[PDB]
Amino acid sequence: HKIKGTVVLMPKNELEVNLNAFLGRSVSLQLISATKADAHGKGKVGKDTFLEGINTSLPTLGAGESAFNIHFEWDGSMGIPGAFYIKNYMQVEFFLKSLTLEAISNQGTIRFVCNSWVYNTKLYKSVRIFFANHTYVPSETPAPLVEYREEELKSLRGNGTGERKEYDRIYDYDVYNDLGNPDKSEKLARPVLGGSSTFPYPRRGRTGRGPTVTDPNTEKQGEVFYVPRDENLGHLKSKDALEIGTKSLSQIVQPAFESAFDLKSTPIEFHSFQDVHDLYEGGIKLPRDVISTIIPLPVIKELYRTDGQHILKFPQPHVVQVSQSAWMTDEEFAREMIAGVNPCVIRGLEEFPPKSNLDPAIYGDQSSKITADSLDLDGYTMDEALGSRRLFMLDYHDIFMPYVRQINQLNSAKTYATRTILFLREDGTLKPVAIELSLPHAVSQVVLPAKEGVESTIWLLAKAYVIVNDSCYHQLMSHWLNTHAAMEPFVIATHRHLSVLHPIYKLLTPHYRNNMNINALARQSAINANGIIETTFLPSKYSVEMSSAVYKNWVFTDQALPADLIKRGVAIKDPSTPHGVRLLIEDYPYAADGLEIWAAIKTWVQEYVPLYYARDDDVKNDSELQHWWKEAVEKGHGDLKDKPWWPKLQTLEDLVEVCLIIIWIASALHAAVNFGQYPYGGLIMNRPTASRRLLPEKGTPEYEEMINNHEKAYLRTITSKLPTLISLSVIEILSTHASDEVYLGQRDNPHWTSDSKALQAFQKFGNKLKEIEEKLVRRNNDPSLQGNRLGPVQLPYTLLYPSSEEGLTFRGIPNSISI
Ligand SMILES: [Fe+2]
Repeated sequence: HKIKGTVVLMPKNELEVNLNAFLGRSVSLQLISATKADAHGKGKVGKDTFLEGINTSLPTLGAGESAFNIHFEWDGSMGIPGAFYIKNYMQVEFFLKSLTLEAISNQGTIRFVCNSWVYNTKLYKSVRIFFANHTYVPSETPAPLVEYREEELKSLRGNGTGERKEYDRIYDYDVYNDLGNPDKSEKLARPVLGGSSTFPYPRRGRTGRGPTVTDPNTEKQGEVFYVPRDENLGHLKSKDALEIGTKSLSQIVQPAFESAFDLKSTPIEFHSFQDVHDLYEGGIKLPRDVISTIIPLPVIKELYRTDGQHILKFPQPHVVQVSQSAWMTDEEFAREMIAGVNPCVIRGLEEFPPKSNLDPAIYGDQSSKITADSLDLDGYTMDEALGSRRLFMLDYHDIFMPYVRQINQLNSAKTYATRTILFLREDGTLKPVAIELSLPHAVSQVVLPAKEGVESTIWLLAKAYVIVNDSCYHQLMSHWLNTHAAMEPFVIATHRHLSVLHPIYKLLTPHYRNNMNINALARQSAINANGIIETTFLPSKYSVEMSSAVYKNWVFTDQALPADLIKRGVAIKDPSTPHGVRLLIEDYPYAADGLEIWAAIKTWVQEYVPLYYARDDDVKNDSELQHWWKEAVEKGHGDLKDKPWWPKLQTLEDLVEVCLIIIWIASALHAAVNFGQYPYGGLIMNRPTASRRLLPEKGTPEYEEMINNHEKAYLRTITSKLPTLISLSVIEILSTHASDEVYLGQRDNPHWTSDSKALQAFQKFGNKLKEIEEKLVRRNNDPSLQGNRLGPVQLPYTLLYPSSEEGLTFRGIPNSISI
């Protein structure tokens, strides 16, 4: 009557940044029957059973893993197991991977996929339970397991109170009231984001540290920002703990840099473009103290080459590897709006001039001052250019104008609100033809392209002001708001309301990996008062607040790629085409490749969903799914809960489109806007983060400097040297793939379900991605597409290749928002 099992676990030390202790009575497992119930309808529980011996002759073991044999005594009254309890009596937690049971049931083997930290049993209010890898919608749960299933969800929700501890597995919501630190200084006070019409915002994971003394609305600071324990990913190699790098950069490296500048040991400013290129050629000389702080730190020490004493050297950014000056071309400036770090803002223009929606009673006349007759449209008239759908724009006027006055009152910030007009040439590339620089009470200056004279320098500076607008929008809205922040409410709701058993849990959760973790470190170090963003980007203390203003207009159903392209007027609906949209910029790289990835994900979801839902009524009647979606909208994105565009989740089609959008955001959208940051932005001149002065007026020294030394004029206008060093370091981290990444088309365990049809559908998805990759390779070797896919910088657009090796690769689509 003995069942042979094998436990697989990793001791804590293998995942941090003696095996015989596990034997004896150190760790007990108890089996739980799925087929035989006690008087109260609950699956019968087996006796405490302890680990018996170390299994060294197991071939499939991975790095840092160890397998223990175990033998349960399980007689005929006990039925067939479908779960188990585990109790750790050791003082130290360990990471459990799996339990395998041999020669039991009509399937011969029973597998339990666990992947969880198991802390001392005294620390938990209820015993840890794990389920076999059989998928069940709620109405199909074996009756003896129904109460276990519901109780485990109750456990994951908690009661909405208390300070969360490192071993809690409690998923709940709170507002972004943790970024300000008013108890340290009223200068570090920040508005609460979320829970009001003034500052709407997605919710984040609740931590419960308690209010500050100066502001009962704001959460007290802490040394560790809690995430539910299994979201706090360990790593076999310390260099893969990229998420901790931003914390070390803020707390340790930044102060060290500042000390070297306060000491005036290095020059405070760049003086020529060569001073910037030196950062990746010969490097920068720093004091020994500052070098000796860097080289021992995990993650940080990988970001730089050093001799260990004085010289620090950054890697050469892709954007310059082929040509050092090509970034300055009008061609590259336009091309990066469809193939760069932020490819998803450019709009079609259907009327001219562009109009503002700003209330004139406050902002006065905001209508564009660009005149059609001033534009060189390669011989076209405006009527023809509009009629052929060749006129586009990048328009940061209405978004920035409400903030320009506040920003320009800062000591070292000056910005314009910008509009850029772009013309689609007959060779299929974009030509910038005007930039409008606006200030509030509006004052507008139109700047036209010029290659000679002082006017050419003014045009170069005008482009820098545009890219400062675009860099702040990319980081805070395209990247931080649309991916990281928008996703976290769905992570929370999934764990609160979908069992580990649920088919949609298994479909979705791989795409949540590390999301909560990186976000919690980001709230602590990246978007906090006086943190990395506020110090390196233009809007300073207004940065995160601006993203709340944009969230007012966020529409979940406009995050689907075809809907986004139509809403921005860069595509039209066309049922004759393979994807149902025709691109008005034919070669648009981000969009063309993205549509291929979108379609592959759609095929996967539309195949998986019908395996578990036959008809619309099956979706309606899934109580876990209905509670999941209700809470995700009404709590997680609760400030938008009354908008009419939320899907209702009443149909197979509804469920499909919800899962498809979530997977798209977490994988390919995030990848496209994240992994190009250092490749394009590692040259600060190409992607400035801040501007520090307005255009010089005629007759001043600054204007004469502009005539005689355009490089100095440029560098005086953009990000200063010290914030440049900090910013380059952060985007190098963010642009790096860890070696334990899980990419789109892959999963961390081959046994996540017993359902062979689901596994076959998943294999088909992976094979499709490989086929797509070969298609994208061919696109990048097609000479007729080199204008937009490579450009003057000769950089092939690989950000939507699905696969990648580790490192700073400018390719690869992770499953999730993992960095
Ligand atoms: Fe990211």
